[PDB]
Amino acid sequence: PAFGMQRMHYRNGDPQTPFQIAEQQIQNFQVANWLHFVNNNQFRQVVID
Amino acid sequence: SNRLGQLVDLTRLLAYNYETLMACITMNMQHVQTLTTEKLQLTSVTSLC
Repeated sequence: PAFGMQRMHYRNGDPQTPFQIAEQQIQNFQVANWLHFVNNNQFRQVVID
Repeated sequence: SNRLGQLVDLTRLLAYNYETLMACITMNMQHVQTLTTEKLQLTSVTSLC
């Protein structure tokens, strides 16, 4: 609603979570880079000690 | 607008139940106006929607 878009047309079992699909529809570097980080935030499995 | 997806689903559901019950008809079904009608308050639409 801020960038002036449709609400959404989202499927229940869509293989993409909404931030993933929204990462590419918008055109704004800040918000899009944020969503990129969020979608690709995940742990690092490392064996220590 | 905020009820969009639900409206889509409602339309599909009415159409499905309608054709399903149409299947169970034996006498041909003509499109002809009638003396007496059936009231439909639009508040009963707004509610449904």
